[PDB]
Amino acid sequence: LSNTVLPSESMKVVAESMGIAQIQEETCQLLTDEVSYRIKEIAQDALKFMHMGKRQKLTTSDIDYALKLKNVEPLYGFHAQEFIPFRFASGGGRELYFYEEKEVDLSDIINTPLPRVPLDVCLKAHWLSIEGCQPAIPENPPPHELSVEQQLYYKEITEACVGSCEAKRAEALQSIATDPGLYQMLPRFSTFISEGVRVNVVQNNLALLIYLMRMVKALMDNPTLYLEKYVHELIPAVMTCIVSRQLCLRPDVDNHWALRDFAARLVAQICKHFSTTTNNIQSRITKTFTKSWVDEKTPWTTRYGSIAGLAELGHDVIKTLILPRLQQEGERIRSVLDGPVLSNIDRIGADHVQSLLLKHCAPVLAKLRPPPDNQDAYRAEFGSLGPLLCSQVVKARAQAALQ
Amino acid sequence: RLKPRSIHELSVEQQLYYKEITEACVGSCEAKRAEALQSIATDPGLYQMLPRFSTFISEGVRVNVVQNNLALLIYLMRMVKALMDNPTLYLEKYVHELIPAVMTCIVSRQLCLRPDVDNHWALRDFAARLVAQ
Amino acid sequence: PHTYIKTPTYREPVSDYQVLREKAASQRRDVERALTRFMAKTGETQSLFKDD
Amino acid sequence: WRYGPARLWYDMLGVPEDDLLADENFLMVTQLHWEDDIIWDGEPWYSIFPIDNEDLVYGRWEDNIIWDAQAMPRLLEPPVLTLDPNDENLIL
Repeated sequence: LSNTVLPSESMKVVAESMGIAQIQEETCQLLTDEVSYRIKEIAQDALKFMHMGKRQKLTTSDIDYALKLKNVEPLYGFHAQEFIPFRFASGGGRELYFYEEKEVDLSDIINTPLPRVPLDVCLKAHWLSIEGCQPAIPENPPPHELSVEQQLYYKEITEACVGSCEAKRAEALQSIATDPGLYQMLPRFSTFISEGVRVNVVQNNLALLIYLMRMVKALMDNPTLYLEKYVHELIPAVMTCIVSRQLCLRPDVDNHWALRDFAARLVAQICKHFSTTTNNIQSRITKTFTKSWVDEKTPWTTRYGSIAGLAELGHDVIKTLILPRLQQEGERIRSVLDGPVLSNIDRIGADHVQSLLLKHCAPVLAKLRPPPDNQDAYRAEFGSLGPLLCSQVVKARAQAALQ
Repeated sequence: RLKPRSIHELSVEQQLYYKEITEACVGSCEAKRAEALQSIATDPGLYQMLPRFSTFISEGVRVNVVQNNLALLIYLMRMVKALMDNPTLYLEKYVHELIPAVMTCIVSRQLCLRPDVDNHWALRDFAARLVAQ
Repeated sequence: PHTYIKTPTYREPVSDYQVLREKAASQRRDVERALTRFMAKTGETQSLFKDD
Repeated sequence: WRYGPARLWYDMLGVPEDDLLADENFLMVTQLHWEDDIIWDGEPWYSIFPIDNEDLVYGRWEDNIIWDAQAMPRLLEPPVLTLDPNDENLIL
């Protein structure tokens, strides 16, 4: 890309060593390009010796062989073992580096003890591999802070969460409910649940999310711990399970729908415990369910979670949101009745949405309709809510007989 | 990595002022209660202290349900009227807490002898019905 | 003044040495007890009292 | 943090780093039954709390939840935790 040459100022310093007071700028450039070109030619020749005779260290001897090949005089003292010495003095605003070589007595060199004699070259035979993988021989190559008790307990809780042992998880949930001193571990617990939900988007596993939801429920069970400070982290993680388009790798095979109602119930329970009028946590939660259900071109699983959430938060919440969108259920049923592919997963998802919708509609419909509910079917879209309302009226009569 | 301690949005002096208004509202002195009602009506700054005021009335009402305090209940209704009249505060946002408290006062059984407190009981029901509508 | 007055006061930390010592001791005892009980539930155990 | 809380999820990854929309519709009064709330002497203690978590008071937690798996603003990330502790009744 860009050629590299020694600095022109360095060439001027060499001219000053020669005793030439003034050197032309072109002359400095002319000197540097030629010397660098010679350096590259010697370096490539030394590299050829280094490749031909295995070394890889670019030893000084290879450079000396290159100097002999050029026919230029060999440099002296480089073969002798030495270290790189640079000494810098600012002085009168002048930058210079010097060897500062020390002086040694000749007798001292004689005094130094003789080094060990070098061994003559020998050949050793060993099996690198025997009919397969290498055998194991020496010649072959061998290959704010949690308390110590709290950290050990937290590690045990994480092992219960993985699901390696169901019994360990059950004991942990019972212990969490009965443990007064969960302080300083509560931020860690909330972080663990949120990170597991983040793992779910990358790899969809229904079981892992169910384990996390049970862990959140255990925290709610224990009165001594307070989640009001850590509730903000928990609400998105629980919400993600309710409105995720895919909760499992295979939607039809795994019953993610059962988790969606449970996750919606958990979100309703968590908001109720720490609800504040200024925070309006329930109002935001109702709005998120309403926007997802109202939006068109939304996956059935997300819509199913939204319908379940509105019912869990309150009976009144179903009356305000479900009754206006009852007409949508009739439009959805038309898609279930007629579709290009019978086996399509979307029809099964719409059918799950239909069953949840009619069940939620029946208590509100029974309140707004007479016990016979003859006209309830006409009021309902496709009559699904009206049939459910008639069943709800029969259930109410059975409850009255029981009482 | 400790974060700096969070501070309440309401000014400490404003919280002290809210405490003084609630003490006047208890009805121990008629003049203090009347002054507190006038202050709530004429103070724009009183807005944003309404959640604390609504909670204080609700806590007083629930204790009043356990042992009837009809005279105290009437004083709490006077505070409720003062909060409702002031324009700056959003009464509708905190109305959900207020409605159960007014309903319980109207239907509450009288622990005190009925003839002695009958005049107060009729006034308490009249105040509750007006605020509820 | 209160209508336009603004006063900032930070949350006050407990200034009692006794309460701080009690809080640390109580939390440590509860967490260590919870860990030992959980280990006994998930591990083979020997009881000083028979069937206990 | 790789070695911080929720490390087990990081270990699994193996990462090497370190009309209905009206405000009135959602109003609490519409969604709450008043008579149930009253104790009515049948067989609280709040708003005296020092402060409410600031992130909850105005923070939009709604953005974090992912509506569609196929399209995401961000994919899996190291997501190092803030590791900042607050709350009350704390030794430090």
